[PDB]
Amino acid sequence: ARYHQAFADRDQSERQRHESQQLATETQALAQRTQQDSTRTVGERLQD
Amino acid sequence: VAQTRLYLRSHRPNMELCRDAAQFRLLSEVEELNMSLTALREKLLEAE
Amino acid sequence: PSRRFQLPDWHTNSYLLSTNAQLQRDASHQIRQEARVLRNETNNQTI
Amino acid sequence: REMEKVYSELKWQEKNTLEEIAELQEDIRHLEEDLRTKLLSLKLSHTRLEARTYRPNVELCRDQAQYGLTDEVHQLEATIAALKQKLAQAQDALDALCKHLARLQADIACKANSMLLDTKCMDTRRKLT
Amino acid sequence: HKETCEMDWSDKMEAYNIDETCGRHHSQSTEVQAHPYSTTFQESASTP
Repeated sequence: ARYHQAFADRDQSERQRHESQQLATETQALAQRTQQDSTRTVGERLQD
Repeated sequence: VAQTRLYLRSHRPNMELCRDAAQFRLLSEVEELNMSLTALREKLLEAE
Repeated sequence: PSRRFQLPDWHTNSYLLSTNAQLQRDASHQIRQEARVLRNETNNQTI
Repeated sequence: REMEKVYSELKWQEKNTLEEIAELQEDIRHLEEDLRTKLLSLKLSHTRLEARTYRPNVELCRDQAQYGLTDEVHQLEATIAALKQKLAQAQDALDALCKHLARLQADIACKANSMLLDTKCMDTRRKLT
Repeated sequence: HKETCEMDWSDKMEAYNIDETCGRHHSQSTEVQAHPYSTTFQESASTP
């Protein structure tokens, strides 16, 4: 049972690494896209 | 970045200040970054 | 346990942080006083 | 003893950085107000000159005041440019100060964790006596 | 009537200068500072 406890803790840890990696990548892409959209809108409001 | 952009756009004089699509994009950017920040904090707590 | 350090690096890091903070506070003070001088001169000239 | 000495020095530096950041923010606001005042003076000079251009024929003359108004307009433009440059420099300095404050805070937190660990070991070693 | 159009031109020029100052800012830009209350930076405005 103790070996089972250690193995399960390791498995939960590596699952959390995987999930955190996808969350960080998604948030970075989303922030870059929103900043580009804002800059383009500012340029259009300049030209009008 | 978005906070400073809103503060600088707030200084428009007399009639020129307007409810713009740029204003809508900036507000959406601010709230979306806030949501991403909250999720990233809860992931930091789970990692600890 | 890959990452390990040594004793003098800790002291050097603390000394480096203190020195960097002191120099940037001094630079900020200099910039503040130069800006005040510029404001006074420009106001006098415009009036 | 060594670790608590380092912690005390870190706390002192953090306090000084905080007060310096606040004073620099105050000076930045004052510079912005002076920029707005210079802008109002420029508007006044421009409207005075263009209103005085409305003189009728023959009387429309290059008097002594026109050169003074043009020279004043050029001086005000130079003043506006210099004030904008100094405002940018002040904002750069304040951003650098904020980054160093954040680094000092993180190092303070690490030192506090290490103090907690060492005093926990000291509290653990009482059974051996 | 020319003076009325002059006032309109002055307002448009100042909106232009403020919008260029806003559009200069980028991601790794050191002139950007924090400004907390976007609700206070938002003000009642007229439509484009």
